[PDB]
Amino acid sequence: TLNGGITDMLTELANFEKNVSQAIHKYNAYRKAASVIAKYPHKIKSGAEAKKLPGVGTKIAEKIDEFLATGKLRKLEKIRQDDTSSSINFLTRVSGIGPSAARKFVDEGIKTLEDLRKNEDKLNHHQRIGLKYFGDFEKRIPREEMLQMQDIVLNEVKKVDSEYIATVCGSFRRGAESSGDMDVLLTHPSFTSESKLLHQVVEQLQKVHFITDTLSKGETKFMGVCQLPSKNDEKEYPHRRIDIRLIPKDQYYCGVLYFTGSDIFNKNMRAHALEKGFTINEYTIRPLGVTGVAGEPLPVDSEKDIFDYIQWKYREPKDRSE
DNA sequence: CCGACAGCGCATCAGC
DNA sequence: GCTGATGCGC
DNA sequence: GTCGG
Ligand SMILES: Nc1nc(C[C@H]2C[C@H](O)[C@@H](COP(=O)(O)OP(=O)(O)OP(=O)(O)O)O2)c(NC=O)c(=O)[nH]1
Ligand SMILES: [Ca+2]
Ligand SMILES: [Ca+2]
Ligand code: NA
Ligand code: NA
Ligand code: NA
Ligand code: NA
Repeated sequence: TLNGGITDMLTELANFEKNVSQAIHKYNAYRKAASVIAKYPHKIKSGAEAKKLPGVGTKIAEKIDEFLATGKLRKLEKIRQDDTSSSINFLTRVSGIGPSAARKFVDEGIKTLEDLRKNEDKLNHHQRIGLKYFGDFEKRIPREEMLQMQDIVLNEVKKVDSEYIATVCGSFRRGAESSGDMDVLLTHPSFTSESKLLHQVVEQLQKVHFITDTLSKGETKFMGVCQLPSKNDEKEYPHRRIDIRLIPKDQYYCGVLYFTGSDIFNKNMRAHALEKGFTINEYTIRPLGVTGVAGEPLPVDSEKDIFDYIQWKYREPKDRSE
C-alpha cells in the first residue's frame, strides 16, 4: 500500500538471496525489513526515515534512497537481466525444487516448465506433483472454499473415529478472507507423549476423493493435494495444498496455538511468557526455576489454559495478527 | 568485531 | 541392509 | 543484512 514499491523491491531481493545466493539469513533479513515497512503508517520519504525501524539497517536505507530518487534499483535490474538468476528463481517456484535443485537443473540446461516436463525422469515424486499442479498451487483459496474444505475434513475424520479432534489452523483460523493452503492439526486421546492414526484419516480422505495426491507422508506428518468436488456443469475447482499433522493430545493445544500464529503474535506471546517465568514452545509450556531451568511441562487442556498460566487475557484467533 | 539468525518430519543420497 | 547428512517446505 | 552480546 503506502510503501508497496519498497516492499516489492525488498521481497525481490529476499527471493534472490534465498534462491540464487543460497543465503537464507539475508532472505530472512530482507523479509523482516519488508514486513516492518509494510506495517509502517506513513509513506516513507527517506532511507534515514526507514532505518529507524527494527530490521532496516544501512544497506536497505541506501537501497530505499536509490529507489525513492530513481524509481528503480540497479542491483535488481542487473539481477533481472541475468538469465541464470532468473531461470533459477523461476524453477524454485515448483514445490520440491529448492535453490539447490534449481541450480542443478539450470547448470544442465533445464530451465523451463517444458524442460521439466521433458525431463520428468529426473524429478523426484514431490517435484513431479509440484510440476503437475504448478499453477494451482500459486492460487489463493477463498474463505468460502476453506469453509467447505473444513466441513469435508471434519466430517470424514469424525466418520473414522468419533474421538479424533481435528482443528484447521493457519490464516483460516485467524479469520483471513483467503488462505494459501489448508493446515489440519489432528489428535486422538490414545496418542500421548508417553504412549495408523494418521494413515486411517488420510486413507479416508482419499476414498471420498478429497485428497488427490501425496507429496510426503509418515506417521505424524502428511503433505498432499486436495480438491473440492464440483457440480456437473461447473468448472472444476483448483487443486489445493493440504497438510495434516498428528500431534499427541497432551501437546495438542500448544500445537494449535503455535500453528495458528501469526509469527509476530507467537513471538510476542513467548516474550511475555518469559516475563512471567514460563517458556512456551510448539510442544509445551514449562515453568522457569529461579536460576532459569525449565521445569516439567504443565497440563494444557485448552488453548486458553496457556494464556491463563502467563496471566494473559485470552486472544481470539481473529485478533492474533500481533 | 563477529556469531546468530528456528528447527523439525519426511525423502533422498552418500557412505559404510 | 543400515546410519547420518542434506534438501526441502513450513 | 541486521542485530546485539
Ligand atoms: N503451516 C505450517 N506453519 C508452520 C509455522 C507456524 C507458525 C506460523 O505462525 C503459523 C502460520 O504459518 P503458515 O506458513 O502456516 O501460514 P498462514 O499464517 O497459515 O498463511 P497462509 O499459509 O498463506 O494461509 O504456522 C510450520 N513450521 C514452520 O514454519 C509448518 O511446518 N507448517
Ligand atoms: Ca498455512
Ligand atoms: Ca487447475
Ligand atoms: Na533499524
Ligand atoms: Na520450490
Ligand atoms: Na503457505
Ligand atoms: Na558477517
